[PDB]
Amino acid sequence: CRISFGEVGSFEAEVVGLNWVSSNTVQFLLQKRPDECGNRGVKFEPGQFMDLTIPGTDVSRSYSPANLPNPEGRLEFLIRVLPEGRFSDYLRNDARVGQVLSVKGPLGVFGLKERGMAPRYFVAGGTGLAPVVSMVRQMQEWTAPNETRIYFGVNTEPELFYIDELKSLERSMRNLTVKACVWHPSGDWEGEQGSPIDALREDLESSDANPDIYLCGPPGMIDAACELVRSRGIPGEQVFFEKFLPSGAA
Ligand SMILES: Cc1cc2c(cc1C)N(C[C@H](O)[C@H](O)[C@H](O)COP(=O)(O)OP(=O)(O)OC[C@H]1O[C@@H](n3cnc4c(N)ncnc43)[C@H](O)[C@@H]1O)c1[nH]c(=O)[nH]c(=O)c1N2
Repeated sequence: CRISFGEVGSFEAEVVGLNWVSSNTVQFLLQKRPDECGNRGVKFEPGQFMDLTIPGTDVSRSYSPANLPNPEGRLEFLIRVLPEGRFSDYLRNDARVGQVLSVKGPLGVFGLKERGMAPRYFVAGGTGLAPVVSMVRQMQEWTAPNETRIYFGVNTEPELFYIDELKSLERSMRNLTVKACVWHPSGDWEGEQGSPIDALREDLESSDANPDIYLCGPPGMIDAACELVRSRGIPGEQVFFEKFLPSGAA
């Protein structure tokens, strides 16, 4: 018998998916038990989030997964993997489609909180915004048909994408605003638009980000964005920041 002595809030997922959507990005779909397979019953949650190890080891980390508004069970994560790295090699050498991985983390992902009807900006750094984009659409389809602003950024871009996806959101409706990050990096960029988040610093000084500010990505957008706010003055009420994946956030 395997090890078992204290497991409250864990689920079982069968590795069947695991497709490479981008150069250093992959969408893993696991379904093997009630939670993210067939008995979890989804309906669009605040970016569901848990804690799991590649093969269940115990030295990985927590990742906010997303299924979609549908009572079934399908978790899809956007992990930034780098060929020859440390997780991408182990992902294909220990996370193939012939195994079982249990996810443990009856928790949520706090980063973007809409006040109902107000211009809010959510800047996600990277592709791990999968949960971000999921929760984003939920607000618009919920009762947030107002001005919903979203900030998307990463590296050079040739390795990333989803620009048209959010762009369509802006083209769709609800006073949407899409931010164009990246300048000329390559996948190691702390921030968004070429610069030390200086642009956002001025935005506070101007007007368009304060009431509700959502930050998703590296801890930098948290350190710098939080600094500009305290340095300038831009007093916010529904402002929130989250630390996910490497560089890509303010
Ligand atoms: C609530 C919450 C929510 C999340 C997360 C945590 C928490 C608490 N995380 C973090 C989570 O731990 C996640 O699984 C890891 O940070 C992913 O790192 P790997 O272990 O996959 O590293 P991995 O070993 O794969 O390391 C990736 C490496 O790839 C290289 N690289 C990155 N981008 C590149 C590019 N464009 N071009 C070339 N090389 C590049 C870099 O050198 C980088 O260090 C996350 N993580 C995540 O990725 N997405 C998410 O959505 C979330 N969400």
